[PDB]
Amino acid sequence: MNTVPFTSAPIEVTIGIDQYSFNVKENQPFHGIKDIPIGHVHVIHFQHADNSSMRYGYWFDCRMGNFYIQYDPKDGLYKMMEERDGAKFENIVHNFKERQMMVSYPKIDEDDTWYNLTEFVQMDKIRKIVRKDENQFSYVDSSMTTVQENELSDPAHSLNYTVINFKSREAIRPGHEMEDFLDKSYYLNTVMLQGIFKNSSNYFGELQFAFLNAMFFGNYGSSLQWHAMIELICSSATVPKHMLDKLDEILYYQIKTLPEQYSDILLNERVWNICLYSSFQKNSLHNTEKIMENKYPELL
Amino acid sequence: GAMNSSNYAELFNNDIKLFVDDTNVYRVTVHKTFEGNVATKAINGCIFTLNPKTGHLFLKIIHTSVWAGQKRLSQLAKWKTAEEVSALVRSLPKEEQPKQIIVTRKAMLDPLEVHMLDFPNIAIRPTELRLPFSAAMSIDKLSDVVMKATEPQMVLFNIYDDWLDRISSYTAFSRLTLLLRALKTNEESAKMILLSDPTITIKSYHLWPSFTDEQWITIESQMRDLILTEYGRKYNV
Ligand SMILES: CC(=O)NNc1ccccc1
Repeated sequence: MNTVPFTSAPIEVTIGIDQYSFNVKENQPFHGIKDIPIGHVHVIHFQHADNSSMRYGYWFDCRMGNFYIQYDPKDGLYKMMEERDGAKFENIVHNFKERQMMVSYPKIDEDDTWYNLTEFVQMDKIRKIVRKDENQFSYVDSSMTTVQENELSDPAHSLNYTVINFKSREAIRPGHEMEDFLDKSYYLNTVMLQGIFKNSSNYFGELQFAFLNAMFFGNYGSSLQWHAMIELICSSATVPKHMLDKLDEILYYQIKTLPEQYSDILLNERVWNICLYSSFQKNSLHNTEKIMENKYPELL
Repeated sequence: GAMNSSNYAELFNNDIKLFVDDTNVYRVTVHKTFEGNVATKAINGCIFTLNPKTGHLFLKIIHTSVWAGQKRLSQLAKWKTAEEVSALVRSLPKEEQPKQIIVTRKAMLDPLEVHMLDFPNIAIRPTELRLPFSAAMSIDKLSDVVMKATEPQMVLFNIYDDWLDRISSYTAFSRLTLLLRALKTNEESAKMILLSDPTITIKSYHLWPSFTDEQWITIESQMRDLILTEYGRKYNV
């Protein structure tokens, strides 16, 4: 089990650790988070009391180094940092654990929610889109834009999600115009699966990554991307049976976890009613369609 | 974006544009079968593409043989229309390619846009007008060439005959749409009007009679009476 120590909490903030979150009062004696399950990626994120504008966050994997949090009053935020001095870190953590100034990552043992939300999310892969390579962790916020969003204005602070575009030469073989637009199997399987990700785990990873940035930060381009990657599968007549079944599970946990009051903005009616009732895979998403209909029947 | 009465005169500026109407590409007659069921029979159709400034009509004839062994013909017709318009642009020299293509039905935007991915500089737009171009098969010469055709075929026409020699594109197009609106609302009468006087002829190289200016005004008037009429006979007013 691993630990993210905080130097201090100088301002009132709501703090998130994966799907958990708790309130820290301005200059409450707080020194961070313990018992973090090893073996998964994790995300720690922030919403100041004083400006609910700007949710922001750090993706990190404890196996890749020792990481702490420290408020920066110049720039005004909780910054993630790496401690390279190993014995200095262990000693700091022990002293704060002893004084019991840390909240325990509260995992119930029946609960596989996090793994189910993060199965194919990888830290070297996230770094292929949130380019900031001097650091082993990756910063995201609400207002970062995607590479494709800038094609329609700062590239270093962008989310280079894989570019999907259904009316594109990449997506449309010449002379199969109608075949390829109505049935995107060739885009999905050859261009994307074989050509880009290499495999479905990778494709599912980016899609999982897409959704969490959308849910955690309200990143609008992230949610366009999750929906796009969903749409490309739903709109393909020929999908490996293992892909479809894994997708049904993935979407099932995504839906289950979504806050019940955030759905209006984070769910696209068109994509889902297509996936679930018009597309080729209307029959194939049994778990996701049951949970959609019992929880958000309004959207349909 | 969309084309409506506000931006109506754009059509007659010097940017090259084509209207594309797909209403008559897929045409059937519906009959009973010996077992008492219904079946369709496709007849020849055509794609109606028109440069509203020059009058040039590119009339692509769609031979029933296109449909043989095809399914979902209504949806296929729209893709086949987009393929023919894309082929038409690709055939034209660059200075002759349109800068816009205005489709008369929104269902054609996606099928055309996908076919013109190679032309990112041609704008594909819809329209809010209720243009009468389906009535184009009520023009005898056009219906003839379509029904007699035995293979795919492109035939070129000026739908304005020689009108542009004496009037402007804006008025020629207004004339053409009045005549097509009348043919659409009551074909029999509209035709009766155009041909009542045997002394007025249709030159072999034209579609419409050789009216003088004063005869055209009398003609145009009667076509407006007709459209008002049929509106009453249809709405009791
Ligand atoms: C773009 C790329 O490297 N892989 N897709 C991905 C997979 C997991 C997380 C984030 C992205």
